[PDB]
Amino acid sequence: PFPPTPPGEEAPVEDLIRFYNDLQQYLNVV
Repeated sequence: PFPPTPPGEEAPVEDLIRFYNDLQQYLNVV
């Protein structure tokens, strides 16, 4: 499934960087 949930537009851009970090784990996590 997809554990990480994308941030809203109001969420700080830093959240987007973390999302990419968590998304990277998804690929390695498979």
